[PDB]
Amino acid sequence: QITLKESGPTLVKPTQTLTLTCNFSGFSLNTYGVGVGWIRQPPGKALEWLALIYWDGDERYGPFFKNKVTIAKDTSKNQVVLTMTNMDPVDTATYYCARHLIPTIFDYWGQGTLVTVSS
Amino acid sequence: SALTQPASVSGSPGQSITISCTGTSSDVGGSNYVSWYQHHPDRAPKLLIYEVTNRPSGVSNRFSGSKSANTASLTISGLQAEDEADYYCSSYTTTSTHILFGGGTKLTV
Amino acid sequence: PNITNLCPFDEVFNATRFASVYAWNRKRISNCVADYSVLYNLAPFFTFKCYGVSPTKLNDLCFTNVYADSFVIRGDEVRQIAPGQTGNIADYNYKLPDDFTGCVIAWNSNKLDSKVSGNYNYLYRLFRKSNLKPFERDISTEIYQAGNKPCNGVAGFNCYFPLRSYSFRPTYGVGHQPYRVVVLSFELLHAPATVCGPKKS
Repeated sequence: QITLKESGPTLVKPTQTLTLTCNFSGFSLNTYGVGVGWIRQPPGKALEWLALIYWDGDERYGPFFKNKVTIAKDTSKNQVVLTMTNMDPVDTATYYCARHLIPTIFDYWGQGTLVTVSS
Repeated sequence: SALTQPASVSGSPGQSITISCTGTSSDVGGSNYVSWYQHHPDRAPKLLIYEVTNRPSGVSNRFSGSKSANTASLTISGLQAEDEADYYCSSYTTTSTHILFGGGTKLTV
Repeated sequence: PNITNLCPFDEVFNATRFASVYAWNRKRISNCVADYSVLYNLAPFFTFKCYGVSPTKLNDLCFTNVYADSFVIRGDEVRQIAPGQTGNIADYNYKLPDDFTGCVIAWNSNKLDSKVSGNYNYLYRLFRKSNLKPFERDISTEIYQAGNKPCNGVAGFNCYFPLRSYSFRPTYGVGHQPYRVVVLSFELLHAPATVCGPKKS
């Protein structure tokens, strides 16, 4: 069945670089049209759009975090990887990986995971 | 961001209520592919509106949508305690491909 | 007559990727039994226009051979496919003969070929020295010098790359979405026919 899962840490130091992974089951990213995007939401406010990845190696990042985020795919393992740098205590948020289509912006949202920045 | 939404709207169960999301003429204006999601406390979000007055399979036909000159609005009829959750509006924007809508939590009495 | 094999229309219409306009691919259809009902089965066709024959009487004719040409073009140029028209897509990419006979089909496809901020893998020619004769395909991308001074090496001042790229987003209005176009060509009743519909001989 179509399922989304996330895997990563919970306590990240400010100097460290956050890494996170998402696994999808039910289709392949190689198919023409489907994309995979990442959504973060800091507690007390709304969600946010970080980045998205397409089938043929097209990359679109957030307009304000071009130099900090980096995502990649591995269709042989059905994994997508996200890496971010310069942790700051405001980055405490719950993260989700979701499907992306041109007509419908996001269809299947994952369960996600909450991550905090501290000592 | 340049995109906002009213903080909270509460309505009596069994009566029609509508929650609105607002934007700007430049970023969204008269574009298309507007969307509406609901987020339950500690549960993954699911899609409810993907096109104007359009819903995917597993239909819950009570919910309805509408688009006005610079805003959108989702109407719920026959409220229940299950409807009590957060509601996110969503749309494409020219300056960036983001939504960032605050979302108004639904309340029932 | 004797043969009975369904033609591969679904191998063209239901295809995933359509090539760029300057290098359109031609597919030959022969030795099959035609069926032009599933062609019209799709409702939202933006344009389905036939020049020589009438579409309602396509079920009782024999064709010597069929040719299909498929590509994707902008909406504003979808009217530059009828014979005798001029422009910047019918003069350098795909020109039709004046006595052309056949049917052209075109429909909107913004739901598939578009990207969130634009698609840069679709190309079209913009610079050329002369108009091309009908049904001619060009692939060379040599540095096209414009001014009197000869050019070489890299492009730049008055030295232009003879190609350009599109950009498809779900935010443009009607007239910029990628429209997919398929053109059929065939000749009528002069040779042993290989493509024929159901007959009453």
